[PDB]
Amino acid sequence: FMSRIVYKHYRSLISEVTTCFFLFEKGLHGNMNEEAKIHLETVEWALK
Amino acid sequence: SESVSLITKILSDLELNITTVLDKFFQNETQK
Repeated sequence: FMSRIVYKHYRSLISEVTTCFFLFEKGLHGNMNEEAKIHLETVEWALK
Repeated sequence: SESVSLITKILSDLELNITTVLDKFFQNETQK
């Protein structure tokens, strides 16, 4: 995903994307948008 | 991606090191 090399198994590509995912510091999930969206989803399910 | 990987491997294997008056400047700069 970030080079012109080729892997032998796609577990390696899964791990590459996983590593790129954990470079984003925890606490971005503490943004107002995420709490708003989880509240909205819970309230929508309750209404349904 | 496969093409660049194959030719990159070939080029990498192609660089691994293997186990008169003009002559002065030649040996100092070009031959060295």
